[PDB]
Amino acid sequence: DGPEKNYEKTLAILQIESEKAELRLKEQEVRRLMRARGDGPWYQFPTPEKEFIDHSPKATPDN
Amino acid sequence: PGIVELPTLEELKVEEVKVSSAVLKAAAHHYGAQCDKTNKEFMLCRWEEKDPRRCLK
Repeated sequence: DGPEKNYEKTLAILQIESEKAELRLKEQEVRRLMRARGDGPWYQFPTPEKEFIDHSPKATPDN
Repeated sequence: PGIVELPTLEELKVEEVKVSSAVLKAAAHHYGAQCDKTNKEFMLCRWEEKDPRRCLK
């Protein structure tokens, strides 16, 4: 086919690999920041549920 | 932390009933039917405001 086909294919391959490397580094930094301070969707450790707290009036008023 | 506030002996003084439990239980039904408005006002304030220091009146 000629040298231009291999040239442009190499450029496309390099762009794909560079974007993948950038995204991998971004993923590492995002995971580290989330686990350091959990504020995104990931590393959300559980907590006792609100929906099983009895809010009805008790036998004792001081509750 | 903060200083807990609580009323004094002068505002905790009241004319106590000084009446035994048996006579209280003998008069329980008519006492519960005569002034249930006052008792239910006290229970409503006691269960709404959990603080006993704001239901003394």
